Order: sequence, then C-alpha cells, then structure tokens
Amino acid sequence: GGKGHVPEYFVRGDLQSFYG
Repeated sequence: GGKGHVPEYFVRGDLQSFYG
C-alpha cells in the first residue's frame, strides 16, 4: 500500500510495497 520491504500480502506482479 505504500513503500517499505515486506510485501502487501503474499501476491506479486504489480505490487511494489510492504508492511509489519
């Protein structure tokens, strides 16, 4: 949803953000 390093859920393809 933003920036960081651990992803926005366990999906990828057009995700470039992260959380905890």
